[PDB]
Amino acid sequence: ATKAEYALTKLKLSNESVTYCTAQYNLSSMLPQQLLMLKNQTTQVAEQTK
Amino acid sequence: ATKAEYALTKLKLSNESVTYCTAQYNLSSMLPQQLLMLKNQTTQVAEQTK
Amino acid sequence: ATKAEYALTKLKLSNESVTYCTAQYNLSSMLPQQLLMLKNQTTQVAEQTK
Amino acid sequence: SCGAELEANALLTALVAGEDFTLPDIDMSGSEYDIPGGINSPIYAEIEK
Repeated sequence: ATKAEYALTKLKLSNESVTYCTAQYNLSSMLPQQLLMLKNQTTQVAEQTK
Repeated sequence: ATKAEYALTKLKLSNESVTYCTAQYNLSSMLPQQLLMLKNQTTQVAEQTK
Repeated sequence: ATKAEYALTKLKLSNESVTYCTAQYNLSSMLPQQLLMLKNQTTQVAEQTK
Repeated sequence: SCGAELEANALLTALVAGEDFTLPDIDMSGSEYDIPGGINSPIYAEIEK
């Protein structure tokens, strides 16, 4: 049982590694793109106000 | 098992580091941009009231 | 393992610090702006009632 | 991937920098950490009533 649990902990490193890469991709690509989306929406609100 | 658990804790620093950078980016960029969005919406409500 | 855990606790201060600044910004900027938004909506309801 | 392990190594070194944590180096496989008198010792000899 301890050996089986050791393998589970050892294999768990893969999920943590891909999670870090997934989070890194979101910060580098998704977040800046969403900022551009919000800016365009902000301008549209002013035009609708006009 | 202890050695495997030590690696998991050591690797967990990467997720915490990117989380701090992600949160820092949100405060520096996303939050001020959302404030501008809310201000424009506030003006539109008054115009619709008019 | 204890040394690795010590680094994790030490690094966790960064997330708490940015959280305090994020919460402080919300209280100073977001909350007063939302109050102005609600007031304008309240006036619009009366006009629609009229 | 994406250099995940490289980031962990850099963070660990910087965070815990400035203090000594050299583990002791002791070889337990030597004869000092083993009982002398192997299978041929009188310890393993049969005790007579």
